[PDB]
Amino acid sequence: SHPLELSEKNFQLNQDKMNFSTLRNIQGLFAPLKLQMEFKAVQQVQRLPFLSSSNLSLDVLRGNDETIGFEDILNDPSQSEVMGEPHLMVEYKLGLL
Amino acid sequence: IGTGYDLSASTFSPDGRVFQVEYAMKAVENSSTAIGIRCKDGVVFGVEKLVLSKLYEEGSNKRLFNVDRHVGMAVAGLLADARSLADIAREEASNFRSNFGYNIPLKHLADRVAMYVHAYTLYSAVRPFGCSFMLGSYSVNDGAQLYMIDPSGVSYGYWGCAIGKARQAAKTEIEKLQMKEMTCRDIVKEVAKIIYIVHDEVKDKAFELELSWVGELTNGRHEIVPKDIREEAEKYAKESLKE
Amino acid sequence: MFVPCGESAPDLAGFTLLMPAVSVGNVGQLAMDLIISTLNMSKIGYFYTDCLVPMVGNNPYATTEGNSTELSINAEVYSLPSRKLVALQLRSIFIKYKSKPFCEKLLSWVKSSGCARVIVLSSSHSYQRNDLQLRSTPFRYLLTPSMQKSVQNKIKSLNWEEMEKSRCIRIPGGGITKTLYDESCSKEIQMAVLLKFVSEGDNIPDALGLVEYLNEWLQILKPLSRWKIPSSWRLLFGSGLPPALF
Amino acid sequence: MAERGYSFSLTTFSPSGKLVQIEYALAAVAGGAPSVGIKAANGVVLATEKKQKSILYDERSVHKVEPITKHIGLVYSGMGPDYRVLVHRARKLAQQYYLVYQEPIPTAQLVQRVASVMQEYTQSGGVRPFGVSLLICGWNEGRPYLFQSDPSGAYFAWKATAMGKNYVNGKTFLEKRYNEDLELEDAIHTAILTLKESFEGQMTEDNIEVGICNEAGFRRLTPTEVKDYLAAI
Amino acid sequence: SRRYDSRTTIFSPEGRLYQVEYAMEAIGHAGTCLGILANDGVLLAAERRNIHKLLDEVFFSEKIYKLNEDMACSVAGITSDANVLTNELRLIAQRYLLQYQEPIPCEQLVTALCDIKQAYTQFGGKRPFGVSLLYIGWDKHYGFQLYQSDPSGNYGGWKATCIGNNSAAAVSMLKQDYKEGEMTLKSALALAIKVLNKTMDVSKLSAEKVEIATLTRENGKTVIRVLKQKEVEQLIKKHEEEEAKAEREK
Amino acid sequence: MFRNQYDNDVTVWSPQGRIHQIEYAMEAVKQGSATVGLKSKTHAVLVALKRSELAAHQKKILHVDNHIGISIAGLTADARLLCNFMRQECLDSRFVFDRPLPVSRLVSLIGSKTQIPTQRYGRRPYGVGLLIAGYDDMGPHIFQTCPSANYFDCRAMSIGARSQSARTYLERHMSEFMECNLNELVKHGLRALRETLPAEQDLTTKNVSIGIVGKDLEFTIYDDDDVSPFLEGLEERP
Amino acid sequence: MSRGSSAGFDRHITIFSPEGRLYQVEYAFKAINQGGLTSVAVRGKDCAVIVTQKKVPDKLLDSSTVTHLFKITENIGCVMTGMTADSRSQVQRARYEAANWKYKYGYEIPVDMLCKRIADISQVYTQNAEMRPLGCCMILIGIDEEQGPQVYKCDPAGYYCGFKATAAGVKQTESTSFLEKKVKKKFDWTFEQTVETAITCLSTVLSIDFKPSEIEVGVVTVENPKFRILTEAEIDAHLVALAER
Amino acid sequence: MFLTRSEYDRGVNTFSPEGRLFQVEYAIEAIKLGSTAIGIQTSEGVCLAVEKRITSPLMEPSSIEKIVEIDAHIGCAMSGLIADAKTLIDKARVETQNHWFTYNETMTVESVTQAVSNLALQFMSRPFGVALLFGGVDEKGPQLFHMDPSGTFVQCDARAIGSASEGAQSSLQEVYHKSMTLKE
Amino acid sequence: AATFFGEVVKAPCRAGTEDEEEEEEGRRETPEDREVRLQLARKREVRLLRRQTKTSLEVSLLEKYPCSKFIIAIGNNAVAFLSSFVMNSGVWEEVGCAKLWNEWCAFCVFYHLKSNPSVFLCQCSCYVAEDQQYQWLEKVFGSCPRKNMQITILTCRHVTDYKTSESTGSLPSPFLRALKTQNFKDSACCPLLEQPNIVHDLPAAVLSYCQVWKIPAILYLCYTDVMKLDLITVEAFKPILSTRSLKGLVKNIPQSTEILKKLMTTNEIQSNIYT
Repeated sequence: SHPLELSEKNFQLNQDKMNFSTLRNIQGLFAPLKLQMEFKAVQQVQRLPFLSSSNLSLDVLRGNDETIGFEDILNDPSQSEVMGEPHLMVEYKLGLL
Repeated sequence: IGTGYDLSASTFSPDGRVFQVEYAMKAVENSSTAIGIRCKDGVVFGVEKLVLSKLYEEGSNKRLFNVDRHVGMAVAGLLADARSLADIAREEASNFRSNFGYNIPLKHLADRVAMYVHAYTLYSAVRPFGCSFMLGSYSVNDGAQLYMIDPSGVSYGYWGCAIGKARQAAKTEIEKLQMKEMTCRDIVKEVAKIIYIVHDEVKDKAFELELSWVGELTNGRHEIVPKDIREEAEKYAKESLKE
Repeated sequence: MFVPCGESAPDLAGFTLLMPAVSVGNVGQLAMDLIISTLNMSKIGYFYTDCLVPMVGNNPYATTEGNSTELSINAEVYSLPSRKLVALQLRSIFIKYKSKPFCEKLLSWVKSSGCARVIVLSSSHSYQRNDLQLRSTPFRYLLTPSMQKSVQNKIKSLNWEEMEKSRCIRIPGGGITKTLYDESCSKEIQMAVLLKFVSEGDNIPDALGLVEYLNEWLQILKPLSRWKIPSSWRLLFGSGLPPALF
Repeated sequence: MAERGYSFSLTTFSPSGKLVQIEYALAAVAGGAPSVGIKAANGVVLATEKKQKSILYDERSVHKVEPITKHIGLVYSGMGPDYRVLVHRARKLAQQYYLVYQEPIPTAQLVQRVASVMQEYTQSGGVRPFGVSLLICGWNEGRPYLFQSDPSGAYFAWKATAMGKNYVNGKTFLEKRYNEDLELEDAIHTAILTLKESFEGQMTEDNIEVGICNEAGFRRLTPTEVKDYLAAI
Repeated sequence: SRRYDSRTTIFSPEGRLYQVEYAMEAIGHAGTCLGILANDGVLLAAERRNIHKLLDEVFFSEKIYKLNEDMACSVAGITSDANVLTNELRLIAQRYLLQYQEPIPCEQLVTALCDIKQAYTQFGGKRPFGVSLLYIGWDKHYGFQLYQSDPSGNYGGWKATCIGNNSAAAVSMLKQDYKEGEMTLKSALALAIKVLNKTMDVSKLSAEKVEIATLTRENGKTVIRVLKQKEVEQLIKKHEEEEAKAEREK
Repeated sequence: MFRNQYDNDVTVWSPQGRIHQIEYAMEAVKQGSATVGLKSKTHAVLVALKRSELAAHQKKILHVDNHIGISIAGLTADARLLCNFMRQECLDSRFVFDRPLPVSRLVSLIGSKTQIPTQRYGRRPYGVGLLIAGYDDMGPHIFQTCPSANYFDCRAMSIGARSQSARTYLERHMSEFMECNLNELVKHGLRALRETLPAEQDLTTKNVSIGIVGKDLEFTIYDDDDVSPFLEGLEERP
Repeated sequence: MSRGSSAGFDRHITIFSPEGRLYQVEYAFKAINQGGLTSVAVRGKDCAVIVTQKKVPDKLLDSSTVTHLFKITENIGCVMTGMTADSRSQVQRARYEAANWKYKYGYEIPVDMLCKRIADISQVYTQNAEMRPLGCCMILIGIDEEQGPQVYKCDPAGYYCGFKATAAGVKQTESTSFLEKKVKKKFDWTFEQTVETAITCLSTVLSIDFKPSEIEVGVVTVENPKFRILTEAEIDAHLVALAER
Repeated sequence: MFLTRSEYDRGVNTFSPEGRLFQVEYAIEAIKLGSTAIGIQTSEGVCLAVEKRITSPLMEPSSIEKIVEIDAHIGCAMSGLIADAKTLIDKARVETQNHWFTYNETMTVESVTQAVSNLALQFMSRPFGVALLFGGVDEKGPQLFHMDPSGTFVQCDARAIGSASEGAQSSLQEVYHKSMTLKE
Repeated sequence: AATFFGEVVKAPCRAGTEDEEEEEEGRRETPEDREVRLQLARKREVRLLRRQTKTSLEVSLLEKYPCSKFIIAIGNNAVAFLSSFVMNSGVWEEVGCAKLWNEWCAFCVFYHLKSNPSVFLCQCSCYVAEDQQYQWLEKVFGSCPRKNMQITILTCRHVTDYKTSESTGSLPSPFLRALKTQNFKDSACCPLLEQPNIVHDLPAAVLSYCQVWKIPAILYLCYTDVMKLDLITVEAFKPILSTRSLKGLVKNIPQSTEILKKLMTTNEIQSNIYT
């Protein structure tokens, strides 16, 4: 489609990865480990896939609380215009699909 | 006590204690002593190492892992978990020698791995490491340094603490002693002597104690004490228990 | 029922029954062990029943090698007639729809034996506990309406707190305790249901504090080494670690 | 009965059909720092009591009355940590709304969105509700507005209300006092007096804080203004 | 039971989920919403539960949220749950109106949120969305309808029904005094006041302590129309005029 | 009795100060049958005491790569997982570096593999001990692993059921082994295996597998009547 | 958590009580007190200060390795009181977050905003069922372009606030009261005066007329907005001057 | 001197003091709750037979349960739970289809049981409540196997599993001989 | 014990007091509820019957037919020892068998020698549940305890069950211990158990019954590393034979130990969960 397609698709991946690299190299192995364990715990707390979820704990742990991007303000996913079956959506998240 | 508050690591008690880390400090105690006295000239280690079977081929059940070149370690509690943190330290120091180029400061290695232990003492699911370890290094520009890293995950340096079983016994015999204008060999005699003192032949079986060191002797890189010198230290030890 | 270890059943009239009322992490049973070993309560026989899960052993309290010989039973019972005490002993877990039978058997037995001011040592939970109760002493009593006026007044001169009646009493933990007190009130037999709010695991501090609670009131010692333990109180986290570890 | 199993978990209903962790997060609210919202003719006042009344406190640091956009702010009783992260979010959503609709977020709209955060945090398991309630006021469409979002995420428009401590006493006094036509010159005094009902000490620019909406928009009253209102009452 | 009553994943010996039955009890303790499907339209009469003197209304309706042009719903149960559920009802309808350019036929929309609420039982760690909603509807298939949904997802269709407080009581009053086929919206609005007034004991249905919304059809357009204070004042004073006339008759 | 609370997780400590579910995994070695493992200067032998004749063929001794294999005493799901892991380690060592993998190193890889579970919730200790016998440049190897993440170097060992009998034999003749042939070292291993057996039972080329690597020799699992020739020479339980 | 929440009101952090309390944050405040030291900060005209009594019980433990004074950047210090591991971890987190702020913008984190960040990280620990508070009390100092000295403290429970004197740890509340009356009668304290107040507050409430190696004085000045702690000689000279006058 | 209610038998992860995972052995009792399946590998092939335990003359006996085909040469006989059988039949069948779509060879019986013990041994959050019995005549020649709750496989000459696992394996012990024909 | 992230979960009990509270309920003493646990009561009983009368037996075996010894065995290896040593010789005609179900279980058959109806035997290879153990003592013993009957209880235990200062692995793979009654005036033969050490279940039930009615009884407890048919376990039940308790019942040890060879080679289809 476009170069930016994938640069934006994996934007967050290929940033927090770089954060963990920096912390490994300066602070130590512990510093990524600690941040990772917090993030995964607070993104085991959201709604089922099929309802649009407000993950205040994960956002403020990243420092996104006080920062907007195009991610937020384009292609509004909270008024998603294409949703599936509740049960089948949840199965996909579980990895039964 | 806290018998409602010792079932995960994410709980406090009525008087703000976590009991997982305090029972990981019961864990280090279960294992026989490992001592080691920072000298004027680098560091020495001894360890009350309790040979389990004669079947086991000498080299087995090691207590003195050599994290890096400049540094080596002296461990107690679980051997599984001691090797786990030996490998953390090894990796930390290796990538420090990749990034900054030069031997990791002992202080920095020590802090790093202590904060890694702490990462496992926070999050309920995972338990603390069931052991303490004692890094020790010499450099010509740095000097003697000893750092001791708890099951809870703190990092203070010492001039001759112990970890494990009869390790307050060891401490009191190391502060019945000076280690300030003493060299490797002077201290390695005293270190064999203190392992001998603190060891109990009534409670424990055959002990094949292990003596390591670092210093100008070794060329600021952790070695194991030559048989000759170790055996003369263990003779001095036997004779100081005879006297 | 009660069956003696000799020919005849001792007369337990003018006495108090003391109990372990099998409770949260055996707090009431370890408490009763201290008392039997400390006062030297001596076996009148067995409260042998189909209600506890059967077990044997050796005498818990085996100071000598002649006492080492003697055999443990699920439902034992002891006496110090010097102090007119009897000390029932439960070494066991309970059988389902057999706990209320047991309560009935015991209150009938103690009423017919003559022992007047019954006592229980039990426990309720330190969790599922009100903020007030979490903030207060863990130790409660619960004396029956029947229980003597003089000794009710003594309990209020010790300035104790009584088991919260979330209503209609509840004893959240203490499995046979709740029903035994309900039935004791129906009997109009006297009982004093002493307990602690406890967490489970190591329940020796609980036991020691609960026999000190008993001793504050009944003064079975001098109200103040204090408590002898059984000789069976050993290896109380099981056997030793294997050599490979630590 | 005790029924304590039901009163630990926030995902359970009770035998009779109660959600009890909600009620205990509203108990955290109901042991809060007295606030009073009085939506008056010429704007709203959010006159509140400060949880500090101390010789040692930096006046410029902490604010009970925070703006979200120009024209909106809010005040809270219950939890400070919780409040602060909820208003970081509030500000985000106001600016997202102004990048999508280019309209300063209506007080009602913002209230919905911050109460939809509250909705999620009672819904899911392995979290707690927020132990804080929010008097989100502000001025739109030539009109004053006041709301009251909850731990649960239920929100309701108000002419006059109170939360925190002696807060039912607050609303009693304020039912006796508040007039529909009461304008904001007189509502700040009324809110100061509703605090006097639910106060413990001597009341000063230090020991309370006030912050008001208007035609103009939302602000906090300067220590000077607050003590001048206390001097005028 | 004392077990099988926790996770909403855990069946009983009988085959009962007591969690979901306690979500039904949470409807039990909510605003009486009385719907009566009629000939001319389909009305949504109510108890306007929250009517404090300091409490303000800056909204169009209280419990009655409209879905698209052609549908509206009511709310009895957990209020926060209901807020997100009623936003979701609008969004469901609009996705069908984006793909097929038709205002969602009524059964589809009800069923869609029932699948959501059936997931919120199926998957343990979620809470059974503790709301029932009474959906006044028109569609091209089935003229006018009244519906219900439950926390479980169990949903139905009705000639008259209720949700909330004195709900079974109200349905009994409807089963007495409803006449399927004869029931114009006029006589349904009369029955609605009657049954509310008979099931709950609120002075003489104080007009600010009731609300109706009438989904009718005018010049082939669906007209979801809240009854004014004035207009439920007219319905209740006329109900009371008939009560007094009948008191003179007896 | 108090250990109750703290024995039912692998990621909880006790007041006593020991994880009991790791000690219970170290009891689950014993639920599997008696493997012997003993080496010389030329060869590293294993033997396995195979607990119907038609059903349950029971493959106790397993071959990992040319230079290396194991014998199994305990949980067999875990035995499989661990062996398969080692096969991959050695595959990759001979794919990238184009050499064998040190036995010490490969047993250390298994060590850390088996520590993750014990210090993790939703996990349990691999409930099996191995006798990990390879040959390197170094010379022959035996390496006991335990169900606990800790492990040993050995010149002789037995693990499994009533296996103290074997351990005792292997101490009595420990010295012989160092300077034995292939087949001498094997008969020694089999006499340890036979010390474990009741006196009414015997080896009878039936409950004998033999897993020998050495100098040119690759790890070869003699079973059925490929063990007959080794048991030809062995004589006189007395 | 993976293991889950804990039946009982004070047994998990995501269970509210009948009264509406979270009790494991109150036990994280008991973990401040478990620390076993007191810290006192004192703000002034020119300086913000952070002093703490010293302990190193083991002769062998090298006294150079053992401090509660750390820095986060050049310009901004803290002193800690509470559990060693957790306090080192919160110091390390403040460094990551100060660097994150500076990387994002290109000017360094304010004292108050770093305290706010650490308090929001604490808020997340206390709302989530896996993580627990770091039982440590960070007392940031540093000079701000506009606002000058900034004495701010952040909590395990995760409440941040500004102050003109702080006290935390063991004698926390006793020293808070000492400082109330000092600050009531404040003399726009300069470097000397702020350090005096802080040292002697700890030397009153603990009652330990200190040696230089029985306190640790961290301090920053408008003069030198680099946070910089005293030498044995300097902290001795302070105590000597407090003994002389 | 007191009786405790300690449970290691609710959790498949939890070890007894002796070192037993009880839930796996409780799933062995679930194999024993299922229907008897007798396979006999020979020199001239391998057979699988298995009882249908048809109860009513309303249920259709014409329909085929309890036995499946996976490729040309290999199928297996399921016994314990048909719901759990299904997901391991699918593994075998797709991974030997993939073998024929990779190498243009049909996968050996030992390798199909390897593939099946990769989909098993992965607790599905419970010890698989089925035993399969993989009877194929591959490249190498005839082969019977047996799968169990624990997830692993083991090679067989004559195996009976299910209802009368040991009732009918003792008959096989007397009846089967090495030089069996497939007819036998 | 959490099926989702952060499920409010409680600890396992030592006392089962919540289970005693469930007793209290009886499912709120509901008619269907109490009916179906009485269906579980008639599921989970004992039913003494012999298959010579092919009927059921009512009151007793030991007060019904004469009892002089009564030789109990509680476990595979215990009943294998009575199969091996006692009953290599004699008729031991069946008079009784407790017909029971519990979740875990397996035969509970009773005998008595033809020569000496006097001398009696039980082989309990099954498990009898905690509720069914007193029902079992209300079958074979019935009522009228004699105190004229040497109740030679044998039991197979796990090495791990034994409390000791050394580890459960450090214990010798086999041993056996005793626990014998006030009356019982013959040798323990093995050492008696330690103070911390206790028993429970049917063997305990028998010895405890015996003690309260002062009857000669002894509880041999074969603390072996196996719980399955093993030559070493049954030759660690050996010592019993060379005491009074089992002296006139054992015969011909050559015959016995060749029969034990048979017992071992009976074999299992042993599951593939260890190798």
